[PDB]
Amino acid sequence: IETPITANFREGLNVLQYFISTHGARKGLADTALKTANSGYLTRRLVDVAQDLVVTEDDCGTHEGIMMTPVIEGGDVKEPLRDRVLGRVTAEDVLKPGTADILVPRNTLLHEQWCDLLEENSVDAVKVRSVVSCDTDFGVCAHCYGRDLARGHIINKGEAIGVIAAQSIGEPGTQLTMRSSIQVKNKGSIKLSNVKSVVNSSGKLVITSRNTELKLIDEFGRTKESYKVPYGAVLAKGDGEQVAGGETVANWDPHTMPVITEVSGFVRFTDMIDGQTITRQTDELTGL
Amino acid sequence: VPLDGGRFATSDLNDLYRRVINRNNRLKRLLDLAAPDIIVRNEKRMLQEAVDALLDNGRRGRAITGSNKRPLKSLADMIKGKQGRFRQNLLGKRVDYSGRSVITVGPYLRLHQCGLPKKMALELFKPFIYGKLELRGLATTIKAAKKMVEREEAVVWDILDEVIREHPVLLNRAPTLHRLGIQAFEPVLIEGKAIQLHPLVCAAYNADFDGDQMAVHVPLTLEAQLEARALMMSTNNILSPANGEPIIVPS
Amino acid sequence: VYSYTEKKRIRKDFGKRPQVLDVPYLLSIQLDSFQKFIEQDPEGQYGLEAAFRSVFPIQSYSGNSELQYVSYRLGEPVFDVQECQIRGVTYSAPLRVKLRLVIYEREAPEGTVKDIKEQEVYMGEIPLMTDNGTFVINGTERVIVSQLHRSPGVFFDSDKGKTHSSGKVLYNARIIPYRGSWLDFEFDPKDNLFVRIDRRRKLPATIILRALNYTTEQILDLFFEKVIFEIRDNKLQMELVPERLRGETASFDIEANGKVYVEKGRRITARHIRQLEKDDVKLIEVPVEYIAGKVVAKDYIDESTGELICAANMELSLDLLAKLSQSGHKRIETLFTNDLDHGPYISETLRVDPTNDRLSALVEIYRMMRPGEPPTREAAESLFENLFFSEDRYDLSAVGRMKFNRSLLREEIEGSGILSKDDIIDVMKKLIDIRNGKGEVDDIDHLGNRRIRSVGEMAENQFRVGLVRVERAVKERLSLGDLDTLMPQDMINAKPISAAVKEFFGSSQLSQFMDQNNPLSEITHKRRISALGPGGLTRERAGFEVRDVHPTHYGRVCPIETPEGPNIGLINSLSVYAQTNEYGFLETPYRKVTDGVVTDEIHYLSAIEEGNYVIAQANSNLDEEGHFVEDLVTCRSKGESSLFSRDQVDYMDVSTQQVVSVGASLIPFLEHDDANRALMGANMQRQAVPTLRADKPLVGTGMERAVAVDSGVTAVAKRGGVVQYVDASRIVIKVNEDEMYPGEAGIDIYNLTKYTRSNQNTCINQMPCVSLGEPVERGDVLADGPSTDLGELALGQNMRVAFMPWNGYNFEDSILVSERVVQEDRFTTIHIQELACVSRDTKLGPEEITADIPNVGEAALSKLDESGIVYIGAEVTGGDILVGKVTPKGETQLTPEEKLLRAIFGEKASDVKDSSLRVPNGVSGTVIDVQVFTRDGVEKDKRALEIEEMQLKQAKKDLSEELQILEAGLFSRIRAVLVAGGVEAEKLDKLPRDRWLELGLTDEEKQNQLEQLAEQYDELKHEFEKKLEAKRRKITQGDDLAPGVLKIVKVYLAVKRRIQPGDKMAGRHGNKGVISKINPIEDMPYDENGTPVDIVLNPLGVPSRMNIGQILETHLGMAAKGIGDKINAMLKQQQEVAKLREFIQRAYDLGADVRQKVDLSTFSDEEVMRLAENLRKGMPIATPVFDGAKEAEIKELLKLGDLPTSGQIRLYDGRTGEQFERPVTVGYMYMLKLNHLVDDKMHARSTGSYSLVTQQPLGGKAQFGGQRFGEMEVWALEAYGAAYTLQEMLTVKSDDVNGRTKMYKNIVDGNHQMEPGMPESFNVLLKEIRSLGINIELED
Amino acid sequence: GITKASLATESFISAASFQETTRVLTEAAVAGKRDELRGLKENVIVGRLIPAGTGYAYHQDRMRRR
DNA sequence: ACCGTCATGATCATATTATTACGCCAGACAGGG
DNA sequence: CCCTGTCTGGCGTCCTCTCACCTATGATCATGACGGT
RNA sequence: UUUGAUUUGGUGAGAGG
Ligand SMILES: [Zn+2]
Repeated sequence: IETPITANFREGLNVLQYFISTHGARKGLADTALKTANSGYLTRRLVDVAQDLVVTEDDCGTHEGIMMTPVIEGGDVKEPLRDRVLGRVTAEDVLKPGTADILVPRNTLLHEQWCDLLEENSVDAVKVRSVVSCDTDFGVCAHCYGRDLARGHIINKGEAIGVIAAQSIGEPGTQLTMRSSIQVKNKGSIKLSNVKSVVNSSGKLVITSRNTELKLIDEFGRTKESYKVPYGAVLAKGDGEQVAGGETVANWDPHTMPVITEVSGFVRFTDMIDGQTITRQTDELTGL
Repeated sequence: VPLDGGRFATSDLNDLYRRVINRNNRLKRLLDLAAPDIIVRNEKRMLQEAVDALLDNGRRGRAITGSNKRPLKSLADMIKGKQGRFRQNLLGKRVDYSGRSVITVGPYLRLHQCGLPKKMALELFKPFIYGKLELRGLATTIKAAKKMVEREEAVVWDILDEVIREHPVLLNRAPTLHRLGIQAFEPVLIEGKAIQLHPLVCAAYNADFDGDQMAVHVPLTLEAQLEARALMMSTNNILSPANGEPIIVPS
Repeated sequence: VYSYTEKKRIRKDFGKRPQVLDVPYLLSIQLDSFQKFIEQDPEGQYGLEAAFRSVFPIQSYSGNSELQYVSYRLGEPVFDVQECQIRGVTYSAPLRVKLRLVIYEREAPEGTVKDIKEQEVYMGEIPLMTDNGTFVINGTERVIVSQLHRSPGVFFDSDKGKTHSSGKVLYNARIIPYRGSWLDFEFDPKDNLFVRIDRRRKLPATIILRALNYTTEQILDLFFEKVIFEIRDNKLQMELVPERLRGETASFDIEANGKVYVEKGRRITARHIRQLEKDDVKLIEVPVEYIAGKVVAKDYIDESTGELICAANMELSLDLLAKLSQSGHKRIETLFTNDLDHGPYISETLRVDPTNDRLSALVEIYRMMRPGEPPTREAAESLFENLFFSEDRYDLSAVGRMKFNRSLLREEIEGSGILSKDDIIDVMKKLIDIRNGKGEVDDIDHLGNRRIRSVGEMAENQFRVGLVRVERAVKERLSLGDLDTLMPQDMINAKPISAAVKEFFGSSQLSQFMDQNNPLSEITHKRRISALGPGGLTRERAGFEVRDVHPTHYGRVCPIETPEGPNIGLINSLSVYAQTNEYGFLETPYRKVTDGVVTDEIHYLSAIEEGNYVIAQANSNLDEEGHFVEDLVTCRSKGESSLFSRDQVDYMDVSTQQVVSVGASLIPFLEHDDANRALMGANMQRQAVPTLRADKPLVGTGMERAVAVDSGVTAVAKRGGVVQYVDASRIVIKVNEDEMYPGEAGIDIYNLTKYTRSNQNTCINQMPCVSLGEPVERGDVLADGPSTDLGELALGQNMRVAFMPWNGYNFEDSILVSERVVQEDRFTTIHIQELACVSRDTKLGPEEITADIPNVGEAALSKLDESGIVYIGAEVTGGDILVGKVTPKGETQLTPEEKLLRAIFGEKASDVKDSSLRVPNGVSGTVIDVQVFTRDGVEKDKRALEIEEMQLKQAKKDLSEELQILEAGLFSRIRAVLVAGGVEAEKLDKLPRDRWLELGLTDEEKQNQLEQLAEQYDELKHEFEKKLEAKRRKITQGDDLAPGVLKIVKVYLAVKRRIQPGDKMAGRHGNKGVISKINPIEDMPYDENGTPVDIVLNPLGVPSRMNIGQILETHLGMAAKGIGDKINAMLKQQQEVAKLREFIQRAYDLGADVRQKVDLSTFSDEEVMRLAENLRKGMPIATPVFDGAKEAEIKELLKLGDLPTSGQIRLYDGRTGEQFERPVTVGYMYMLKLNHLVDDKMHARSTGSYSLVTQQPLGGKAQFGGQRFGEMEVWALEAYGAAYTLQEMLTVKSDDVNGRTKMYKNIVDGNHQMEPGMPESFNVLLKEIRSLGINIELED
Repeated sequence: GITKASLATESFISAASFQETTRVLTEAAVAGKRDELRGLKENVIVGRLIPAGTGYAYHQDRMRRR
């Protein structure tokens, strides 16, 4: 509503302002009193899909597990690696970021002391054991689950993890709601992934691949920023380069899909006939 | 069973079975009498629809009804639904040795103990008090003990403080969402009629004190007392199982 | 000037806006609707006359008989309200109807009937309404609640977005009749037009246009324009109006008059349209490709062959043009089917149609209604004339015809109740216009489309359904009997009518049990706009938008008073000034702001008349004439608030209290509370309980007197005058002579209602509040009710509160209360429980109520009399015997000698077992009232004869005192008349007083008046004789009762529940709380005067739960008590009235331009002392809702008392005796006790009874039951490793019967051990699955 | 998806305590299905020790002694 | 005052029709390019 | 024959507390009150 | 060849958390 409620509660609200306030608050009470049914039915579906899964071994005997990286949406690094790899047992032994060192062994639980020795060495990402990669028939082994979470140690042989997991996902169901180009922020080094590129005539490295990931790696080794750069964008920078904080490093036009080339030469109209294939629309306000 | 009065409040299945038997008797009599084809086709069709209405009512076209327009409840409707046997009597049951009252604060408590009223304590612990009274030798038969606690003499409160002492109880707030909503305490007896609940523990139950109610349950057997002390005690739940964050945070 | 009870305690009033329309009578919806229902109403409608003239005359199955209608009449009820609530009857009135039977002859139904008969007939019993606005159905006072439903008429909704998953919106046009078959026109993604009738199968829409006897040529004449092609010598020229060409790209070069107008490849501009219409171009030239797809309108036939050239609604090709060109046709009529302007929806619809004439359309409609049966032309005509076009089965109301004409832009709002052809064609025209892009759709939640039914209209509809069942019965009987020998009471029977109206008032979804524990709760349950019930939506299905406040609830439906939980916004409460329109919509007052001046005339606007005009906000500043003092003023135009100029306004609101309801206008400082906390405050103010001595609100809104007087708990004076006799039972008013009838001499007697049971087990008392010899005015309180005081409304009590954290005992929301509160007996509420005991009739004989009872001794029977019933006054405990009743013996041991009765003793030797029916415990009390009802024929025992003699004696004394008191008033009238005209000063009292008529006086008005008083006196004599005989008949007779019951004993226990840790108290802003510790007096924080504070709240609930109004209420309450303490100081020192007059005048002026303006110079030195006697416990202050007391006025009133300006006193501690740092806030808050007590929720069970079908414990508290260890608790014990706890929690403690008896033996012997077994309810699951064709087992 | 996955289980009491019981009981009946219990809700239905918590030693013992 | 006639209450099988106004979301089915 | 609207079924939160309200009938032996002799 | 105290069902409406 274009006219706000300029009066607080210490000054008096008049009539219209309180009525607009009642719009805004009746919507919230209706949302909670109807949201609670979906939250409870979500907890029911979750504890009946889980329902069976019991910690029933001590090691499945595998070497597979998901690759825990810190998550980065495009702003500053949102959830650090110490939040994701706290108390989860590594899959293979993490190499120290210098060269080929056995920093941690390959079946160690990562409690707070190990995670601090991970944060000192600025470890990139940890290949850690996940429950979906567990090889145990009819249950989850004790290492592929992780830390007990309300006990400091590993999960005991027996403790029902499906039900506590289903409750822990569905329990915050009440608090949840129901109803141009790239500008860098920090100052570091450039790295490109999924890139197949070419240098244009002016010098800005344009990209012949749609799915290119533009990472900003710091001077230490960890990945601090990530972005998605489209097919055919004007990169102000290049691979492995050092930039300044706030300098624009990418540019494109999303309303005009570029059909840029790899080589040079002359242009011919192959199967382009005016009258059937293409049409003649001379511009009104420009003339070109 | 009859309700309070002189008539029998009959179940719906008796209507269903009585109709199937009425129709089956009619069909046997018509096959005795050699009625023509269309009569016994309607008779067997009414029996088919009667059996199909008995088993799963309303899966066929519009369900039959006795009183008044509401359809009557069949066997499959004794199984299925929110109020069948699974979701209403086998997964969740009503429970003896249990109680319920309004909560209040009582901040003098240590966080392994909760306040529990004397009237609820003498009602929930009637068999332990009976066993204690029969051990001392104050009475003889069970009747005498039930008269003693029906009168509430001066000697059963010492018996009650000697059955409480190291015996945990399960406090439970009514919308239990995660496992920290059932926690086991040790009772401390309360002159009053309200459960005194230690304040830090409230942030686990999502329990404010604006009119809330909680249920108490008594672990009867010995393995259940040990599970209440060793797994479900309130000192043992100081970290939320969803993460690593402490749940006994000062509110 | 002020009324005499307004000179008792005149409430201080802040407030700035001078009112112009006072609060109306708050119960006008119920009373006005039911007065509209039952009243002798001529000119047909509304009322019962509408039903009796729409279902009658019943004419027979061609037997030439007819049962027509004359009139109706309701006799008096046999039972008044008090006897009806005591005994348990309906409060009904018999409905006598005068019906007439006429019987026509042969060969002339337009001929003379041979015989008529007109007579009185009995049908049904409709329950009357009491003066409070409530019904008494079976001794329990019930309220029928107004329903909010959809307005009958057309409704053009748009199924937006969701269908077909391609964004193409649909448009449907639901015609909503008031009674009959629905009708939904709609579209489909192929842009065809589909009708449907009552959500049945779907047909193309034009099949009903053929059913109204339209040929296809006429249909295309209606729904399209025409395009004319003239074959004139060159390329089949065209008549062209260029308005159709607005933006169309032509296929050639349009030239005319030898001039190129339009080029090929371009579109026709608007200026080219101007050129062609300025030069008046008519005939243009088309190519052969232009009429390649033009759709012909009507049929062309060739004159030579007699065949069809081209059918109607067909595109034209080359060969069709070649055929019609050589047949002699020069004019070609086609249609204009554009992309944006006019789609060919009718044309595609007629191309999907298989039907061709009227008969096939009627056959297809008869086949979609009743599937699979042979149609016949007579049956199809009869069905389609009885769907929409008959007075019987289809009826829009006047509301329906108004909406149907208004939403189609008609002029006359009057029409027939049935549809016609023009109506359906206008629906299809408006639907096609909405699809074309002009015009708008209609929203649902807009209150111009939500009608309000009430008690009268719903009772009329249920009575009409009863009448159509009885017209089925009368049509059955009338032409299947011998005539003339019967009368019209042998035909019509009263069973379906009484069954229908008794089922509606008895158990409906809207005839609900009155929440009666408070005058506020009565007067806000009667004003309720429920959306649920029959014809409306349901809670567990819908929805989102209907639970939201629309912009047109402003001043009709309250935005902040609604129950939170599963139905928010469906159980809306109607606002204060909101009336109901003539049709049923909502309307609200406004003030007609003529061009400069706010004129003080009120003017009621509906919900759609409000939108067109522009309404000024309620609190806009104006300078003594009406001229708006600003030049930008905040207004709202069309559902949207904005800022408008000074003199473009058309209406102003009346008073600033009109957005809210009466539940949430007793909240002081409402504009400072966030809306959630105001909602919770209004709902808990409804949930209060009446205390023992209700005090007053120190900080009210002035709305208390409307809620108290305009409800029915106080004893309002009817005619003013002088009080003659006050008593705790009765009050006698002597009526003043300038208010008094000439005859029926008249002094009124108010019989108050002493201690009796309410519905919520409170104690509805009435206390007399007037002195003796005191004048009272017409319209004035005499007896305060429950939670009233001097005619005000005192729900809870006002106590000294401090906001400080005090050692944790008020942690989340808790409240900490001194023992000074419980010592003063000030929350000690009084509850009354009714305990019934019936004497049924079983086998081996009837029961015994006598006190010769087995298995009991002296200690039980000392509290009973010699006939079983407990005394009146015996203070009992929990588990004594109230009524002794013996029969329980069952069949412990089958009688050896079959039925050996006459052998040992008289009847039997106590069967085999005996146990006098002894009751439970948990509650104390004092037996205040015992009722004994006896089914007639049964021997009355000695106590039933004692109650009969008692009530005979009471009614005898009461009617004799009626005669004596009215005779005393009559003799006082005779003395008042004989002051002049033959006065005898000494001779008047020498003779006996009954002869004051034959004294010396001529034929004047005085001897005429003495003759009229002799007529009145002899009428009172014979009336007293016949009424005492009838009252002896009513006491002496039996009562009709249940099948097979001897006598019913009802006993009223009267518990007095005080306060304890665990009760729920709350203020009036949402500050809830369980009281957590009842401290001693010494521990309370006191101040540097000495007084302890009573209640210590918690400050931390204020910044999060944003209810900042309670702190302003606290400061203004402290100001009020400061003025009260200064009055108490100036009066305790025995000071003369001059200083009291000075100080009271200074405390009543004190403000800005306000409304009160009192002066004590016209109170005359005796009322000022009594006004100060009423002000010494504090000075009441009114603070209206949105025009309240600002901060500076509270500061100036805290400066009048010698209190600190900031409101905060420094407070010492009680324990340490040393000062709290940073001085704390004290004041008075008006706090309410709620009836969620703690000795009604607390429950405990070791081992009780067990259910029958599944061997699990019972549920509830009255049934001694156990708490449900539900499913999520089972999940929470699976989530730990607790395995034995869950095994005994669902096998031993709950279900397995041998397991739990082994458990009970093992617990009383000290061996904690369980033998598990199986749940018996799992065996019930096996029997229910096995009772199907399924074979479930248990292997191994 | 979770409701299609909990109704497609090799234990028909687990898939019958949850949503529609008609479909699951006819599928299990005409298949002749058998419920080797082996989970939490089968043992909450049938009234014995949970095979997760303290009862995991009891179910180790019973699974060893077959 | 006894005998006969009208009236009125027990027990007992007989077996189903004249409203509409949720919102997705899978899952199965006749239609047609 | 592979997309496709269209129709039919199947979900929709736990725990607790208070109150009221509960099918019609169509046919007959035998008891029960009323009037004549 | 003689020992026993035992059982209060659906439907719909409303409130608390
Ligand atoms: Zn594993």
